[PDB]
Amino acid sequence: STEGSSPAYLKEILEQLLEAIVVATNPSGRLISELFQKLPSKVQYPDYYAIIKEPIDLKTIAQRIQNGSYKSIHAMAKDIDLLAKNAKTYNEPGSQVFKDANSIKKIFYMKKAEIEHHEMA
Amino acid sequence: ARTKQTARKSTGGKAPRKQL
Repeated sequence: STEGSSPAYLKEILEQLLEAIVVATNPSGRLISELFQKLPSKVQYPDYYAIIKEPIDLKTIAQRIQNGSYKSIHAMAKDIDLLAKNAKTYNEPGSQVFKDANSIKKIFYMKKAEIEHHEMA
Repeated sequence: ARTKQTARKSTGGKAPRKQL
């Protein structure tokens, strides 16, 4: 259950964009998605939700993609940026978290473009 | 990803570049 624009466009991205960034890493060699590996429950660990302004991890994004919370990956992506935003908010600066998250949204679109070319030719 | 309890490596951080 995904629908939105094209069922694959979102579902496809579910596994494509979601995976690409979570498999993604930073110049150091480790996951840029590391800090966005898992988003608590938005209720279970409110501290995280208290600290953050717009929490949402790669997991929650895919979660919303199929949940019909996006209907368009551009929205997912916006959350992917928010994913990166929670990075600068939750973790500590001077740490890979900030440069990594920035890279995440970057990988995301790189994966978004190749994705479209893969769903055509 | 988890079929049971236990199995959890946190301790400190996790962000890249972290090495000792």
